[PDB]
Amino acid sequence: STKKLSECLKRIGDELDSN
Amino acid sequence: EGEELIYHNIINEILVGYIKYYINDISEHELSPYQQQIKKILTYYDECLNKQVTITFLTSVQEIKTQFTGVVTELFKDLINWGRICGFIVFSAKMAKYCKDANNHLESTVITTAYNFMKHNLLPWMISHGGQEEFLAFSLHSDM
Repeated sequence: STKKLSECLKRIGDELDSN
Repeated sequence: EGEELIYHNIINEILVGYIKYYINDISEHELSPYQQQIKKILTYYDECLNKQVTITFLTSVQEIKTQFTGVVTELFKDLINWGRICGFIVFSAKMAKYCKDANNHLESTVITTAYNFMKHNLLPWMISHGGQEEFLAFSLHSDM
């Protein structure tokens, strides 16, 4: 798919953007 | 020459350089000092991603544009932050690596597609939020 990759790219990016 | 030169320099340092090293078109010490520093967080993002899932795909310029655009536009429809810029860079590097691998001569299309997108859709956000210097501060994070 492609919509699921984004949410993967998203939440990884979200985890790194923490603190 | 002017603002275009600034924008060109930023994208070259932050995006193009890492893709050309992910691709073996360019060695590790062909990178500006700013580039191997941010390579760390891009490299770490790549490994974090390879834990999650693996990517497999693309035969034409037309297919690269729609597949790449579809993912990245969905990556930033919600919001933009430096962490998902990493994913953007990384995702751009993984599709280019696929191209140089298959020797389709389409990696050039990937770079130009990512460049165009980062310039139109991301650069205004990144400039206003610290730009090149911030991504450098973003690279440090926790050295575990």
